Amino acid sequence: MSNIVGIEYNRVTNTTSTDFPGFSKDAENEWNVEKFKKDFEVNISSLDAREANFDLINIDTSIANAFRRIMISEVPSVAAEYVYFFNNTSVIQDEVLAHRIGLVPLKVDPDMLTWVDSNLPDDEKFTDENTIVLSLNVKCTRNPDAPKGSTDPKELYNNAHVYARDLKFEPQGRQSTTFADCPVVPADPDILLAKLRPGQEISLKAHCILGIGGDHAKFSPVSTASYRLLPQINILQPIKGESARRFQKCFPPGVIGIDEGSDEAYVKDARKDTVSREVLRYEEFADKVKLGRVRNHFIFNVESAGAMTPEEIFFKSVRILKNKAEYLKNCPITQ
Amino acid sequence: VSRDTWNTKNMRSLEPP
Amino acid sequence: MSNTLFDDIFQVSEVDPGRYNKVCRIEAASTTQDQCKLTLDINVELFPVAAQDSLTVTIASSLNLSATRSWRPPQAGDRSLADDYDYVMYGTAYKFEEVSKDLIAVYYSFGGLLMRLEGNYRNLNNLKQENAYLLIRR
Amino acid sequence: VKNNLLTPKSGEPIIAATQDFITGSYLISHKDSFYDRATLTQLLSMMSDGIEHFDIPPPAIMKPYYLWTGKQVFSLLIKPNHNSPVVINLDAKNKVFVPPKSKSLPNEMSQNDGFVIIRGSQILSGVMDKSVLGDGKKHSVFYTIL
Amino acid sequence: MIVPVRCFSCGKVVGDKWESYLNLLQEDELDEGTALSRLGLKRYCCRRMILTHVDLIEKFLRYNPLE
Amino acid sequence: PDREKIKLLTQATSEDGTSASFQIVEEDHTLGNALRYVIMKNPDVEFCGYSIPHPSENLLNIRIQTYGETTAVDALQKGLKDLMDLCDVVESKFTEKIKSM
Ligand SMILES: [Zn+2]
Repeated sequence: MSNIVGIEYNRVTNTTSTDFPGFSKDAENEWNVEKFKKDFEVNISSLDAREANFDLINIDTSIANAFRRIMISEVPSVAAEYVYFFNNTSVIQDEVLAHRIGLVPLKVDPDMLTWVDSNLPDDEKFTDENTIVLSLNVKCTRNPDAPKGSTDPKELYNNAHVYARDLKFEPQGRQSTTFADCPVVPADPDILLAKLRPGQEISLKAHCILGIGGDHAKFSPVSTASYRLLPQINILQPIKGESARRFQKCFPPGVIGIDEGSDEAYVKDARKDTVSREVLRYEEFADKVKLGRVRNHFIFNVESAGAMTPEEIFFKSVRILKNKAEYLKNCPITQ
Repeated sequence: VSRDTWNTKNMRSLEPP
Repeated sequence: MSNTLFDDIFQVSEVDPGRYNKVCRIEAASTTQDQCKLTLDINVELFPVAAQDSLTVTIASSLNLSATRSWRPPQAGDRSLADDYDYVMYGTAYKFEEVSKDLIAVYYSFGGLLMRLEGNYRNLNNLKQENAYLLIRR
Repeated sequence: VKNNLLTPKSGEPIIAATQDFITGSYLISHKDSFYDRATLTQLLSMMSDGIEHFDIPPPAIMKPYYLWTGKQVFSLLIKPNHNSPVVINLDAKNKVFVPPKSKSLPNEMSQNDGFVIIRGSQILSGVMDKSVLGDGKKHSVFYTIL
Repeated sequence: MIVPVRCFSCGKVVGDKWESYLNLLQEDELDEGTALSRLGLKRYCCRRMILTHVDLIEKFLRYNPLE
Repeated sequence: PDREKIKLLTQATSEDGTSASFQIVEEDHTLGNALRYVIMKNPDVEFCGYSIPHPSENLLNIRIQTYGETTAVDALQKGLKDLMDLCDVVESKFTEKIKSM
């Protein structure tokens, strides 16, 4: 047992932490930094402009899951909230178009907007520190030079497909200077917002405000933020010859390797392993292999929607956890 | 990548509305 | 010393997991006491038991030789029983029954892990009380 | 509802555990269920609203680890602390009860946890079944508490 | 009607991959599976969002009333 | 001075502290589970655990019971501070690794 999550053919064992005083007579594992500070490790496997893969090692499941939950549902992001239709003559209903525009992610960095206060009148609620205004003005006209038998609407008609790029930033007051170097643009500009035929027009502007993923999914800044426990494969007895190849076929191709000369099977990369327990259904490696998962080794994969970098999302999550802890500590307890 | 952005930038969005 | 209500060496006859993955009902006959049998449910994940091995089974009250009402573990450095024992459970003797003349069975429940102890002359040692620690060492 | 937990046609309890409640109770009271102190206290807090006092009993296993069984969890469910007056004594057969290995052996020595014994609100044997937490049985835990 | 902007389960943007998937199917033809894997749709939720979509808007536009 | 954030539930509080239920508004499993873990890593705490009484209410009742040494309020403050220190350590390690790479 002992920090390894047991992966069996019918059940999962040892999913709880058991690292607190009161678990045993030896009242060890009592909280102290300079012990967590020395044990804890961060290993960044990769870092991209939209995806981050990093390892949180020797941290608790509760803390790692707090980070994941905050990333998904508590890190703020800017999304369209109110869409004002001047004219929607297309076939898509206005409410559907508004939903799609809200689902479009904007490449506007937060901390450059202020949270909207709803305790104020609509005519004073939206400010320049508060809102991003994006306009969409697209009108479909039949292309007169359409090639013979050009069924494709792209050549048959002009502006027959509305894209997220068609949304244009309308700088308001300071926005003109604050967003001069970074004009608000859709993170994904090829999103097919709508498809129109000749005579159909779409004219709208959208008010994009800060929001919270827990409130509406459009405000969630991660396409997916999640972790997985590091898989552990223990080969208890030597497996060789052709049973070794059969053993190797029970894992993803680069997981375990075949030794040369030794001819035995050995674990080459347990990180590449999806825990499918395919080896646990064969009654010939039953006494030869032990599948597990390190309970406190987390492989975080953060994919940002496009507004911020995944490392910034993760740091914002840990800061949010710290800040709510600090706010609760400073709050006086009422009877 | 591999550059901090939180140290330089004031996290205004993390204030409580 | 005087806190031990029973103590014997048992030879384990059967260990069968009946639709269980970490608890086994061991059957153990006593050594030098031919009338003494033992049926015991044990977490074999914490204390693995095989067939035909020697077990020292000791029944003790007051293992350690506020009005907070919640059980508190003893201090780490406390000189107590269970230091010389691998596996310890705490339960209650909830039934005494006669199996024949000069032969009785005593039933303990260690949180649902049952134990049936069979013997003849223990009347001044085993009582129906919550204070009952069961200590097994190999 | 509290005054009509029994049907007047036979007196057997009719308000009782449904499917998932029965399954969760059985999985908790299953003999393989062991919980350390943190897991047990979280279970009790979920059992209450976090606004009930619980007197944590001594663990069923004291070495090498302090482990509580799920039957202790359900004993605390019945009687959370010393101030609660609910002292329940009950003998019941679970719906799947394979008899003990010998005809002479008592009913709680069943090969499976098929016989429930409760003494002083302390669950001593048996799983939390439908026959013990469901409707139509006058040996139910809730029928006895009522 | 039209391809949803995000996957229902993950929230990954799949509305910017519909036309690329169609072009992968038609121009330089691929299998649907490898065309989905080429676009980056690794998770089966994002895979089904594109694989099971029915583009009904192209059929609704045949009845455009303001030609 | 936010007096509506965390409240002591007096009906579920013992005499001379050492047992208390705290109701924290606008919190959920995120803070609840991390706080429960940290508080349980306190050697004086004998009982920690939170419950969200209803999904329709942004509410969180966290139950702390200690031995006679300290009080539940003391344990809760210590757990909050220790969570703060934990997040400090995680921030420092993450920033160092992001800078290095
Ligand atoms: Zn998806």
